[PDB]
This record gives sequence, C-alpha cells and structure tokens, in this order.
Amino acid sequence: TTKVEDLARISLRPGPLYINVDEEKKYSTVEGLEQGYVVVEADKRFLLLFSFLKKMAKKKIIVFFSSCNSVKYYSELLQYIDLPVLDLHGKQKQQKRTNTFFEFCNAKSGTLICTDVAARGLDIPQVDWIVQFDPPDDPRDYIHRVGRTARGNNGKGRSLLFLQPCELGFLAHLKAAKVPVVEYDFPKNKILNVQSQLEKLISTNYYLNQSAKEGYRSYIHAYASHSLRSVFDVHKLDLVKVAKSFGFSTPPRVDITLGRRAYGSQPRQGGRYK
Amino acid sequence: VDPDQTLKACKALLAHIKKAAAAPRPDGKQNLLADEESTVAETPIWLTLTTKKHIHDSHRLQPGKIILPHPLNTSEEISVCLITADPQRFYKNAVADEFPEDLRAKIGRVIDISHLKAKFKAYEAQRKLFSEHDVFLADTRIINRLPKALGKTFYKTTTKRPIPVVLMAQRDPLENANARPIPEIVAEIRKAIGAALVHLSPSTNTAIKVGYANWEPEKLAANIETVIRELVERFVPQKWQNVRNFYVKGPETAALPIYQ
Repeated sequence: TTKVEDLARISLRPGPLYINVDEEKKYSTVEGLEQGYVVVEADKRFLLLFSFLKKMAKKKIIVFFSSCNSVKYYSELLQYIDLPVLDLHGKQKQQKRTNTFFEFCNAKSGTLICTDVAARGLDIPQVDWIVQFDPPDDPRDYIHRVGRTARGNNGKGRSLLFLQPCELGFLAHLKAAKVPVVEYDFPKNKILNVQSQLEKLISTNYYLNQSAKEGYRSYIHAYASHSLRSVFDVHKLDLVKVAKSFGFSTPPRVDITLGRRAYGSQPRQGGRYK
Repeated sequence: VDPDQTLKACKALLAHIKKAAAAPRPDGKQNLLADEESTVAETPIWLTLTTKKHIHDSHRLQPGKIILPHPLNTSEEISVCLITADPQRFYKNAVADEFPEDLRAKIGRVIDISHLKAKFKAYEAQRKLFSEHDVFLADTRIINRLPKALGKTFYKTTTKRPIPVVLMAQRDPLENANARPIPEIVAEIRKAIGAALVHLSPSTNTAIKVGYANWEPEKLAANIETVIRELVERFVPQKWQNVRNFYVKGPETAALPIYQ
C-alpha cells in the first residue's frame, strides 16, 4: 500500500533488495460461501463448546482460539474433564507441533485446538467443522480464506462463529459484504452443566488456577488490541460473566485499558527539556 | 393378541418419525446439538395401556421391573446413580475395584441416603440431580424414604423414579454393611437398568417405555409382545376381564391401537 513504501524510505537504506514470493492468485471467493454463527451468552461459551465437542465426537473438529495461553489452559482442562482433544500451541516443541498435525491430518476423527495465527501458517486438511470460539484476528481473512477452507473442496464442511449478544454488528458487516448466514438454535436442555465440576477444579488445583488466570487475561488483552473495535469492544463486555466461563466466581483483576490550554502560556522555543 | 398386525403398525409409526424429524423447520434455523440421526434416535415410543377399572387405587410410587429380552437403556451415553442405604465409601470402593468396565462407565454417582438428605434437600439440588443423570436406582432399604428426600421433582413424573434394587445380605455403619457378594450385586444392577418399567397410579392409562425409534422393528415387536404378556398376568387385576385398548404412540404423534 501507499503507506508501506514511505516506511521503507525512512527505515531502509537507498539500495534495498526486492523479493516477491507472494501468492498473486488470491482466490477470495465472494459468493460461494455460507457462514454460520451461534448467539451464545458470555457465561455459557465454554459449556456450548464442551457440549458441541462431546456430541460431535467421532468427527473432525478444528477450533480457533485467540491466545496460546488459552489454548494451553483449555488443553489441560479438557484432559481433566476427560475429553481427548489434540492441541497446538507455542509452549510446545517444534517437533511435537509437526507430529501433532500429521497425526491429525491422517486421522479419521479427532479435535484440534490452535490459535488463528497458527492456522494461517498451516495447511488445513479436510474437516467437518471449523469453529471460531474466540473472535477472529482479522475478520476479512476469516470470512474469505477460512470460510473457503472450511468448505474444503468436495466434502461437506461447515463453519460457525461464536457471537455474544453485544456482537451483532458483525451481522451488519456481514450484510454489507453480502455473504449468507445461518444461525443455529441450540436448545438449553442439551447443555452439559459441568460448571460445578469446573469451579471445584479451579478453586482447588493450583496449576489449573494459573492457567485459567493467564488464559483469562490473554483473552481480554487480545480483545482490547483488536482492529475492528466497533463490534469487539471490551467496554461492552461483562467481565464477571466471561470469567465464569473460564471457571472463576470472582473475575481476576486486569487493566482493561492496556479544551483550555494554560493561561499566559506560549510555545516552547529553547531549553534541553528531556 | 396377534403379532403380525402389531409388527406392521410398528413399521408404520417408526417410519413416520423419520419423516417427521427429517422435515425441516420453517423459520430458517438449524440445531447444533441435534443431528438428524440423533433425533431419529433418542425419541422413545411407548406402550399406552388403557383399562376399565382404575388399577391399584392408590399411588404406588415404586416401579416394577419387567425383564426385557433385549435391554432398554444400554446405550453409550447413560449416566446412572445408585442411592445406597449404607456407607457410601463401601460402595464407592466396590464400584472402583470391581463392577466390570461397562458398569464402571455408567456409574455416575453413588450417594448415601444420609448424604442425600443433607446435600439435596433444597429444590435447586433435586432439580440439578434430575437433569444430570438418566436412570436412578435405589436400595430396597430406602425405597420408602425417597419420596420425602427427592420429592415432587422426582415423583411427579414417571420418567425417572428410583428403581428398586435389592442389595442386602440375604447397625453400626463403619463396622458392617450388610450386602450381597459383590458379583451378585453387579449382575443385579444389569437387570435393573435395562428393564421396562410399570407405574401403578389410580388411573386408566399406563405408559410403559418399550424402546427408541432407531431399533429395527422385529426387535421391537418381540419386545412389545413380552411387555404385553408380562403386564396382564402379573400387574393389572382382573387379568383379561379388566383389559382394554392397547395403543402405541411416540412423543409427538398419534396413537396406533391394538385391542384386547
């Protein structure tokens, strides 16, 4: 873009070296897509994920989180809650990263947790669902690229996105780009209320408490530094309810933020003010 | 009673529920947690006896077990609870070091009677317990005590009432717990889970669970015939003098009759 080269003229030396290994055949489909979404309250996001994964077992599942710390915490929790799920985060070996994905690409069933920035560098196989639990990093790349890869050539692959009630301006942005939507109903009886088991684990296990605190903070911190602030706003987030999903009864402390000039005054002209 | 016309109805009602479930719903919405096969399954059809006299002119509130040739609740997602009339730790240790592998999976929570009246007296807790499991057993030494403990939330409906299970020998709790030999326990638990259940109420209609809508119909036809013959000879008084219409009907469809 235009701003890009002005950054080059101020940072680079007069002689650069120009390299293009870009993919100029950007197959940004405009019409052959169908996006799914589920309106879920902030305090039953995980319970819907758990109920989704438990009943849609014996299938292929890929879940996108926003932070590697929340991937780490959800990996340890789901092993205690007894659901065998695969994981892909940055605290692992690079060798373990590849053997996890090669195991997943050749498997029949299974479920994989990774962050959205991990999948951008990775080759998504044929899967039955792509579920965006946390908000996507860049919504343009989610709808176009990840919607088409969820469709996945031949096999019927469906993509859904978790939306809070305070997030429905995404539907207006989806309506502006004219891309079809379907919303799923999810009756309240089929939610597996393991909230009591979850809070007993967090209040008693120390390692899960650290992972919950770091996953909760990284989720809020990624929410604050989001590009499209019209729909992903942290001041429209009830922080008590979002810590309920992580397993907390009291939401741990996090910094959500992270006319008349002087009379008789004149602009500075000299002095080594440091 | 005739078996063939019972079978051809059992074809027709079961085939209807696939047509009803697979039909889309007109407000443009789908269900995340309801597959087409999962709602073709998990929808029980049940036999509705109609009588002339009001059978058992009182509220029996204790189910009777009809041994079914092929069991009812032997799926993979069944949470079961065993309410025991003695130290909970003895049964907790019993179900952990024994109770094969399938029964170890289905045992969700074993709870003492004394621990039940302390932790589940309120009506949150006996509603949370109702929605968490699928079948509730009980020792025969506490079958009478459970109306007060698990009240209207467990005994207004006949879907989930505690099933009577005998767990005695033929008192200080820590010293002794009068129980059967442990293999005789786990064998008897198997009978209680997969048995069709009768519920005597001062009523003319009795609904008996016969199976789900994903079985094959001859399996069902052999199961309903055993339900028919067991219930008349054992439970309803004036065996064939008081007998009347016998309908089979699903939870969202009409009634298919057989007459006696």
